[PDB]
Amino acid sequence: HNNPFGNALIPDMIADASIQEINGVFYCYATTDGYGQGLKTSGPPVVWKSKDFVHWSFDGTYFPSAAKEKYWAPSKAIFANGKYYIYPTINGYMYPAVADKPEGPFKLARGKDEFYKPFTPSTLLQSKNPGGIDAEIFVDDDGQAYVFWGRRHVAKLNEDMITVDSVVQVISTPRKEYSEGPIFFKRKGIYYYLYTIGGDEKYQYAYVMSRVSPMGPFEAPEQDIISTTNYERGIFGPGHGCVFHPEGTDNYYFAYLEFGRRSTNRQTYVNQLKFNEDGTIRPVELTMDGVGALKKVKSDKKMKIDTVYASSIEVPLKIEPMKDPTCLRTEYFVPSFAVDGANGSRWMAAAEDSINPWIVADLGTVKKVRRSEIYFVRPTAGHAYVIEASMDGKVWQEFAVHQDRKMCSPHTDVLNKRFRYLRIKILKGVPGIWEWNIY
Amino acid sequence: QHNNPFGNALIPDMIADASIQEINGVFYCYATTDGYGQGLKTSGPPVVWKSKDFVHWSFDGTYFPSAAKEKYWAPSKAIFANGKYYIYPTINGYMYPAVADKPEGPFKLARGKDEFYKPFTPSTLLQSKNPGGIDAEIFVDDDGQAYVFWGRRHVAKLNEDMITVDSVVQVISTPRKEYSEGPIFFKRKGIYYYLYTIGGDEKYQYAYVMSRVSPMGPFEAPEQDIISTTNYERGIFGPGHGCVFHPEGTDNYYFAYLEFGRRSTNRQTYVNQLKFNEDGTIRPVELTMDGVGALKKVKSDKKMKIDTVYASSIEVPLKIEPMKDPTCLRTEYFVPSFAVDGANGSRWMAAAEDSINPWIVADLGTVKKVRRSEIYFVRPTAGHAYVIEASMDGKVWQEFAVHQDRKMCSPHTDVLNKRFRYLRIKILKGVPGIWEWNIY
Amino acid sequence: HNNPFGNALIPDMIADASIQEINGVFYCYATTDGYGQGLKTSGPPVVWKSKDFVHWSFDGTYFPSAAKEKYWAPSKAIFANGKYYIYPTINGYMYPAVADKPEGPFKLARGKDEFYKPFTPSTLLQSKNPGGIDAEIFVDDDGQAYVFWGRRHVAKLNEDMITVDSVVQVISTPRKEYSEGPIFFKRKGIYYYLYTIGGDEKYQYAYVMSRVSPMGPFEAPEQDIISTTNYERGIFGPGHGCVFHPEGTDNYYFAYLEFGRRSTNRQTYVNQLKFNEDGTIRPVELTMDGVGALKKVKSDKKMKIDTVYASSIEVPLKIEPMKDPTCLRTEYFVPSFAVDGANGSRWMAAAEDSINPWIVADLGTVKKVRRSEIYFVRPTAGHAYVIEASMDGKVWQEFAVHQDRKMCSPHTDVLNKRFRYLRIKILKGVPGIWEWNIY
Ligand SMILES: [Ca+2]
Ligand SMILES: [Ca+2]
Ligand SMILES: [Ca+2]
Ligand SMILES: [Ca+2]
Ligand SMILES: [Ca+2]
Ligand SMILES: [Ca+2]
Repeated sequence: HNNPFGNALIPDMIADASIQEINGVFYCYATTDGYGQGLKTSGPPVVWKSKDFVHWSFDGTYFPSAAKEKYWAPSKAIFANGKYYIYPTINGYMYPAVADKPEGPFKLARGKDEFYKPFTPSTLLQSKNPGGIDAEIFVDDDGQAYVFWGRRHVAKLNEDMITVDSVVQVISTPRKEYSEGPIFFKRKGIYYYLYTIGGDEKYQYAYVMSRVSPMGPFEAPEQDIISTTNYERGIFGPGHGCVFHPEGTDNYYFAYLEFGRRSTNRQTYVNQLKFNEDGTIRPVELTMDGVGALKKVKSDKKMKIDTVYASSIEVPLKIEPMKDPTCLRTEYFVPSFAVDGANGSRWMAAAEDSINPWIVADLGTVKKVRRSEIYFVRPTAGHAYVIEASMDGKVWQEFAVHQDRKMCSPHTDVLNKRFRYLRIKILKGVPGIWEWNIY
Repeated sequence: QHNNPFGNALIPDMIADASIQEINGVFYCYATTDGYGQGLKTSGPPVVWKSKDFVHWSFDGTYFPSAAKEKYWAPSKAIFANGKYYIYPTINGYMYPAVADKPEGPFKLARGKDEFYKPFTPSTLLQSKNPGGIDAEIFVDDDGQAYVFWGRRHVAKLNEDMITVDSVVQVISTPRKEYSEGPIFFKRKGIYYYLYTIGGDEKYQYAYVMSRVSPMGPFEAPEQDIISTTNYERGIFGPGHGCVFHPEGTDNYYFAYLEFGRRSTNRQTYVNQLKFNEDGTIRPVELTMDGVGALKKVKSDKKMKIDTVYASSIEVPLKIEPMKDPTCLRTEYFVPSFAVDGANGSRWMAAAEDSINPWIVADLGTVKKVRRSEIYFVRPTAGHAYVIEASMDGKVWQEFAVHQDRKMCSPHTDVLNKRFRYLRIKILKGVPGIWEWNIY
Repeated sequence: HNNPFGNALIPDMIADASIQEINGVFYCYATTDGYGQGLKTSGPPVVWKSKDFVHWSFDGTYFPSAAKEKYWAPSKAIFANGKYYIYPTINGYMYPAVADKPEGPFKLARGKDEFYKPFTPSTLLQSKNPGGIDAEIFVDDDGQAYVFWGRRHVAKLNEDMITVDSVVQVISTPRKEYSEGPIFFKRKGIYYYLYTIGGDEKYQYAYVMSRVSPMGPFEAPEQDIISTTNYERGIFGPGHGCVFHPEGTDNYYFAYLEFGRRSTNRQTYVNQLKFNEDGTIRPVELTMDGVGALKKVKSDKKMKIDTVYASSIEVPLKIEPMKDPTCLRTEYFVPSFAVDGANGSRWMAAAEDSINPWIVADLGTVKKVRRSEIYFVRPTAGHAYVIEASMDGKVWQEFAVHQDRKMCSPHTDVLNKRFRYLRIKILKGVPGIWEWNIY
């Protein structure tokens, strides 16, 4: 029954999210988590898209040359010079990348389109020491671009979108710890600089404000902490994310990663960000409920599932804390979590059930089904599966067999037939499902 | 005291057909501007009044440059879609779609060249051979489907571009059959509400029907279907074309309506609460001219107590002629104390013969520190030129400010920050009268 | 399921289309292709009509004097002096023609209504050398008419709609090579001049804009190419066509020919044309799907056809490229292409089967069919056929005989008889069918 991870924005483990609206579609560029080796690897660069902010999907990678590298904290995609630029941190270093559209294909914008370790001459910074992470771009009303990065750095960025200015400043803040994940935006003539403090469960965002310029001078309000652990709601370490508003509106949203399952097993959540009359930010009221649909659109209504059952259920995961001894959560893996409408809950088969684990949705009666959409666990590594239908629960007809490990989510099967039961057998990939919708 | 039969109107001007809404934490009022003296042959220009608290309102200029000297009626609410704001006013008798980046404009025609000529431009909202119709009202349903409602019970879907009306036009069925205009449409707790006017002048009423199916029906009429009507006892005549709104994030609904006023196009707009019974039926509105006070807590300055006022002249009382109700028999007075009473329904007016530096003087009890003055003139959209002066004794006048050019705004604000006992305004151009004069 | 020519607008090979709405009915005036001798001949002058933009028809010719001439690239029909004027290129030269209605009959608007080679004194241009092709007419808000033609030429046109101004200008564009197929329109005070460059698969439309007058001065934006080959979608050489918008709407559409089966074997397609806030045109997103119905009209539902078969099937056509070696397609001619709802696909009988070629529709069982509408291949050359009906497909009964060619499309036969099998035997005309609908 109990789900401590609520309704995450995306049915995957993602962190460091950059969310924006481009041509009336929402885009979410993020670090893909869940790859099982802490900070030593990541998932590949993928972009999730949504017309409504509720139904999200991705197909393949947007950055072919970077597809096998460790990939962190992409910026927003920035439209300039007829192109889109993005600034991820690849094998620990920042690079400029460019494409004709936000879906890619992106290529390195400086030097050759290849990677080797520790870094190449293609790095964003061209100083002798080119270190730094977590680029954030701002283009001001006068057309001047700026790049912000980790440890409170900022510099002007040239109109070519790849040459950082030689004058680098460090922004003064009243909170002093190691900082990463800068967020910057301008609203009604006030510039806002948001910066992380702490890590793991102690992750917080604080901010400062300027009416002068994106490089300061800045001022700190009394109430300078925007996100922090909320014990009563069970929301821990609300860190590296972004601020966005849909195009043309004054409706601001704060997206944040959460501690999750520890280490790189984070999910991302969104809440409203509100301002006082004096222009100060109201500390965010954090929840795991999301903000619902941000555009009114038509969608097919999903079928009620009467019951679900599975070949096996993984044993509950008791998540060990890192820095907060009171952060004590347990994740269950029951079949009903595949169909509960919450992106923070998942069914997982038992690790020993490694030969065609399966799950059945019973619709209760025979019904006309249009299609199935399956959001598998670790979707960026791909899944091969079989989908079968039955009239009685015993006799099964194969509707479709997918032997390839297609890197996408959701996996959609068009059915248009009457049946009562639907079964998924997983052939390859991680045997779990975040969400399974039948229409 | 002298009697003020027009109480406390929402706005310090003559406005009708109001569309009031909260957008990004601020209230906006788009309306027909009345008080131009030629009945329905002309109107004032397109202006939008704004307020942070629903009590203090202001405007500056027009929001629709191309239409600023056209006859401008009955704008819709400003509708957010496709990253933009759309508005659908009735310009020289005909509906047009207009678009802007913010609710302040500048708005432009959404189709065709941004310009007007009579009787209509190819830019009209309707595109049938006869594109006649007035009083547009827009609804966007939870699924994104947009609809346009207009006079005589018309409704059609609107495309995602928000400017193309669908070829399928329906006529809403209602139990009251007479000429109707000023549609209001909204959805609350799964119920669709279609409110429509009946009558005109003092006989203006709102009636309504409801649906639980769709914005195009089918509709059901309740027994108690008249929601606004003349209240003889309170002296409130012909509560017609207005709107319904609720502040964002609340279930507090309000009904705004025009009132017969001084006859013809000399109407003002009033606001009262709108309430529902548990079954979703609308409770007939309890009309007052008292208003609903502040709908948001904002910081503002307290006003100075004025001790006496007097002027160069006072216009003779107006004995208002009824139109359709021979019992609607009112008189408006024009005394100087009406400039500072805190009611938007009352005004000082100089006599017709006093057209050369008419003036009014406020007398604070003693010498005090005076931060600023805010003047709401009569017919504010035609612009005013004035001189403000201050004095210690009522005899010798230091000039604080001089505005030889008409500025089309309201209020006119002048920072002094001096000590003074008396203030005086001399009016150089514009209608020589004042709804409200606030001194802080 | 393999039709590389998609859903063409018209069930015929047409190019250089001029499309418009007059009094609530859509008109398509075009070059008729598919006559088998390259640019040496064309089909005759025909106007296709449609009330919904989906079901199209013509009957005979609209321009009797020109009916046997080489006929290219008619302009739109322009309403002026209480009449309709059109400006086609006939045996290689432009001529003004005039009619009382858009259906014709049209006749030459100057001099004698007759033709001889190389040109007559009735030509649009009245200089000693009246050469020039591809007329496009614009009438501005002030009532001034202009004629645009090939190689970037433009002049004022007098209110008589036949006398071209002596002052002829050549429009300055950044791309300098051979151009034809001009398209001109005004939208919100901005003038748009679109012109072709290249040819065959290398056909592209480029453009310039003016805020001053139909004759300039003109400015080119950076993104000045608005149609070009889309290899991934298989759309090659999107050239000579038109822009139109239905009466009273801000919905602009771009119609274009494409390379098709090489040489004069082209079809026409339509997509939405969209604009940016700054007035620039967004490069057209080319597809072969069409834009569906642009008007609501009542029409009868087509009956499902259970199976189709024929006397023969032409061997697949392996289309050789012209200028682009990557343009590599194959056309099939299977019987199901006759009934698939796609104007880009057709059944064709084998060449050898020239005596009694036939095609059967098998409706699943016996049913009362109201009527048959047949869109033959090369309809402008005319068809003669018989239509039979059967219960079992062994013994047949004739339900209509048409011994004479008629030059129209579709060929309708009203039937109202119950049967399972409908058979068409083609007596004269090209033995092939783009579409065959039963109601
Ligand atoms: Ca970031
Ligand atoms: Ca779930
Ligand atoms: Ca209205
Ligand atoms: Ca007053
Ligand atoms: Ca042409
Ligand atoms: Ca076909």
